[PDB]
Amino acid sequence: SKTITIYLDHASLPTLNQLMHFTKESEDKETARIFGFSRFKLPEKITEQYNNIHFVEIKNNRPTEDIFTILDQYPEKLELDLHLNIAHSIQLFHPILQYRFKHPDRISIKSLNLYDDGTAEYVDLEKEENKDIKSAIKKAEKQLSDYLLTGKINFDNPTLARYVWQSQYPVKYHFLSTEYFEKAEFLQPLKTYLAGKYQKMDWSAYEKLSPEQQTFYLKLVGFSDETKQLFHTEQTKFIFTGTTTWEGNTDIREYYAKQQLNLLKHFTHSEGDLFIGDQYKIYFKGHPRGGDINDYILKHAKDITNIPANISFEILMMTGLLPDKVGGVASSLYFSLPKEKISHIIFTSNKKIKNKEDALNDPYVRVMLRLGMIDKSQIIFWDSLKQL
Repeated sequence: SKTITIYLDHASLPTLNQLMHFTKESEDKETARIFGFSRFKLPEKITEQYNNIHFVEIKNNRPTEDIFTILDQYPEKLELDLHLNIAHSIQLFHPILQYRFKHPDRISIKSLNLYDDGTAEYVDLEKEENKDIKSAIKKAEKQLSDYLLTGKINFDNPTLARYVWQSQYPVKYHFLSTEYFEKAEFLQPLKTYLAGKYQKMDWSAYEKLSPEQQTFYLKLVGFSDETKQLFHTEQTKFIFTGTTTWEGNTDIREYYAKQQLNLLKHFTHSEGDLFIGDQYKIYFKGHPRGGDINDYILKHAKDITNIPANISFEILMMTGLLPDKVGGVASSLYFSLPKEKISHIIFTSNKKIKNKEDALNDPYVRVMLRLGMIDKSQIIFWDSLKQL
């Protein structure tokens, strides 16, 4: 037997957890790894330490058949440790199933770790509130068993099908919101079914890591020392969440920049409606596609620390660098935040949201309200705020 650890994600959150797993297994330079990522590519100083390290292209929603060529290199009996994105598991998994069929005697799936894409999974669960969950589970267990025998992808409820891997394999689930599964009454049959097999995405894993392993982790994910230091201070920290443009009545990027400069001031200036107070050090986390908009805000905002595009909120979480407060333009990252860390979330107009009432109906917003991660006073439509 040779164990092969296989990491697959096209999004970014799973990738970041999967790399944390790799960091913990980091001493082991022997076991073969296949890295099937869309975003992250790994430093040569790290990869060249590992003598059985392979990389596979993720085209569409799945690994390419390059993965067949990679596994052809290992003619031993093989046991695969799969790590997968929860929402896209079936699609990510299928090429591995195909390959197993070609070598049915010689290759097996030792285990699965499954990780939340993001808010997608929850938005999706929310669409199933009216179903018979207890019966849907038994159905999927059966359909999954057919699927592994045949290769035929046929599930009556694809969404719930994501959570029934334990009928086939040793499995472990990593959730953004363990509270959702606990408080959603309709899901109690699923909660009960998954007991023992899930845990909350760990922001503390990083502090547990030995100094050596942490440095290992920051290298993997792109976190420079220079930018790591920006968070060294013991001063409490507020982060403004930037955006690009929205359905203002104009194409002029500099309009949207100025407006956000206004929104920022509502947080930072004592005259602001949303004044957070003088305790916080102010950071800017601009959209990666921000460009000249981000240039503009950094130019006109005083006393503000910029955070580079490469440093997502997800990385901050995974390194225990969540700040004491977050506020600004509405995005689904807020789903991931603890309730104590959310000042105000501001919705800009697009085609679904034209007003606060619409904002209150955005799928991820509604669940956050039910879980009480925010109150309606924290939802603000951008139009309602004056000019300073």
